[PDB]
Amino acid sequence: QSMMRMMHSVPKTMTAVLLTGHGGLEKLVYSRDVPVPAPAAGEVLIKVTACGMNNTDVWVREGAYGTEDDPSAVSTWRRHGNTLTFPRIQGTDTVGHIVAVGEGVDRARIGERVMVDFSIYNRDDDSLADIDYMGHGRDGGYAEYMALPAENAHVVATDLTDIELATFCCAYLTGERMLERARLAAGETVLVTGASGGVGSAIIQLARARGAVPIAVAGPGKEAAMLDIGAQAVVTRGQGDLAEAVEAASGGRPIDVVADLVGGPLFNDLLKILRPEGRYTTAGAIAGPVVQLDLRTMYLKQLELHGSSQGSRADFRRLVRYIEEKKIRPLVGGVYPLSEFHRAQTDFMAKNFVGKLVVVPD
Amino acid sequence: SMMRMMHSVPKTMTAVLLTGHGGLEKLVYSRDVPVPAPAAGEVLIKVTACGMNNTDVWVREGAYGTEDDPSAVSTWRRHGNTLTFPRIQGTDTVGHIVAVGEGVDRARIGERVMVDFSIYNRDDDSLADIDYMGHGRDGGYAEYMALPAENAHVVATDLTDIELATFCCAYLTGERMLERARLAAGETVLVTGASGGVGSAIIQLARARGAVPIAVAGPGKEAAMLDIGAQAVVTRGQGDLAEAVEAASGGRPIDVVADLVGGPLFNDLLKILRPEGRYTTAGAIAGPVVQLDLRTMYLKQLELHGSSQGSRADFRRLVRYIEEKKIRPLVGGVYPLSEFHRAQTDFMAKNFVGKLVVVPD
Ligand SMILES: [Cl-]
Ligand SMILES: [Cl-]
Repeated sequence: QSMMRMMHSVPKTMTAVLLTGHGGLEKLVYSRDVPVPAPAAGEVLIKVTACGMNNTDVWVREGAYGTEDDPSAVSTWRRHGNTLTFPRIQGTDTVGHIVAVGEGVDRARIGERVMVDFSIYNRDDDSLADIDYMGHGRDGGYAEYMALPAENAHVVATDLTDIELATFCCAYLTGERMLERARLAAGETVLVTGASGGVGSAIIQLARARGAVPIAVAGPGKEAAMLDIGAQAVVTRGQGDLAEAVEAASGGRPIDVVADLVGGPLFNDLLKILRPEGRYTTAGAIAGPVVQLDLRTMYLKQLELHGSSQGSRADFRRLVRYIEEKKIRPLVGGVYPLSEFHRAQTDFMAKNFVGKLVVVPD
Repeated sequence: SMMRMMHSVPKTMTAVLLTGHGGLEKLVYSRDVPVPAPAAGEVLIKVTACGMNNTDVWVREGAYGTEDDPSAVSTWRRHGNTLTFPRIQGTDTVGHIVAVGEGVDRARIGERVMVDFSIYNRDDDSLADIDYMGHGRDGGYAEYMALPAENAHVVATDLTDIELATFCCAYLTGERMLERARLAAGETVLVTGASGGVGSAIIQLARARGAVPIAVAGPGKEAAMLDIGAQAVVTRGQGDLAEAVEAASGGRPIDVVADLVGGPLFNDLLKILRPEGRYTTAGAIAGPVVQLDLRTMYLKQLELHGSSQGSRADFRRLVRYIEEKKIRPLVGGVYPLSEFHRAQTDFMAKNFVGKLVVVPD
């Protein structure tokens, strides 16, 4: 109810799931007396109400990004500026309520429901060369409270639940950038692999949002779900030749863009399917990331391959705008209490669900 | 005199024939090849020079492979085989119009022309259905060649016939690479296989456009690279490349990599490229099949572009570059058509700089 009580209900210690080093789930410790951060100059402090799970959670913990010299070495994604320090609270897709504010900040902001932009840009221009993110370079949302810069706490003009709002920021920002890098236009066709996953699903929605035609490549039993989120046609990964199946599901239209989230043994086939002068784009490869590329296929077909992470401020604004105009919708695949993080991430890794899993403090 | 000229054009000629896929025994020097009659909209030229390109060798070998098998025997056009044997190869053709076909001005006879090897196959500027002369159609390794009239360009230059046979395939390819990588004035390009055709072309073309080229080349080729406009030269076989390039540039970042080598250099090239950088290729002489770490591409926000040949607009610009003397010919050797096996043996070993030229006789 009251704003004053809220301001003074903020405890000195809190509950949080801590990442304590690289390795397996046992490296994630549920702790009961972690210092509540104090908002520095230009920061707010939010009471976390929801936080959405992403692949980067898992890969950062495993150290599964490899290095340029050794693709199987353990490393965080930030290969050249390691800002990961242990213990670290992970969690990128944070929603909460501002309960405290730091030095330069308007005290009128207290009480606001905010969606966190997880991005640390590290530049004033629109370059993505030095990016980092909350949950990697700085503590994230798998805790009861989180500090973050005021500019990053967005008030969204929407009637959605805190949980619903927590589904968007990492995967949909990443989705948008991919679609922007590939220059996907109204009326074009995008083939989306890993379509039932975080980014996959988002791209299907974001494709629709900009007037494009998505065709999902989905696991067995996930077809009807892909249709539900706006896919034009679905191709089941299991059986058949992919190229034939894509041909039939497309009804003949050539594939302008491939959005790949799987990679691995699928990669070469996607380059085969892609129309000449077509564009390939990726921000993750779950199957995975080291592929055999026949340069000749790339240049005889006049192809572009694009790799992309996260997104720009303008991309984020557009995402906020999409949420507000309801051009995309939240996909809640399940909800887990913070106290049951191990169960949450096990379920997360299995991927026997659609859309996104959300972690709530308790 | 005028009548004499209508009938003085021989009915047979000599030409090097590609008879099938294989080694050099597939190139038969033949003295009795029918001289093509020019069809509607065509000219017939007396070839005086023709430049050598990697495609000659690769089409001969069928070393393009297939989508399903990277090492199957295959010509470059994997989805429309217009290569029929015997074929006369040779892309970079210069000559003199001796005859004109059905809808074409008689006045053109006597003109000195540079052949545009491109078969566009579309009205628009899409390269999706391209072919070339010397592959889809007979090329310039012959005394005479027929071609569409509009692909026969009178260039406004005092350049020698041999000099002019330096440009069209490698420089069109290079232009497109730069176009596809969006290389802007002030930006730095790292060019590998820099002493070869496309390599050298890109060095010149980057300067033509205000960019700063850094050459990666063979041992003892530093001086030749500087002479054709390279800012700095890195010598390929002496130390870590990233460190060498580091030292070679001002420490300044690499915006674009133009790669014609691939193979063992590929992953290294991706390391060196600045985040948000652009990689562009049209051939990989040291190995076209490479292991790519998608993580490197996506964490670094990279683009990779594959490109081949170029557009009509790209070609017009090339002519302009030649006329305005913004680029110059790099003749590395001239060879007679009768000694083709020697010419290609030299061509394949790359112990030269610039382009190799085959003159009939
Ligand atoms: Cl990955
Ligand atoms: Cl190649």
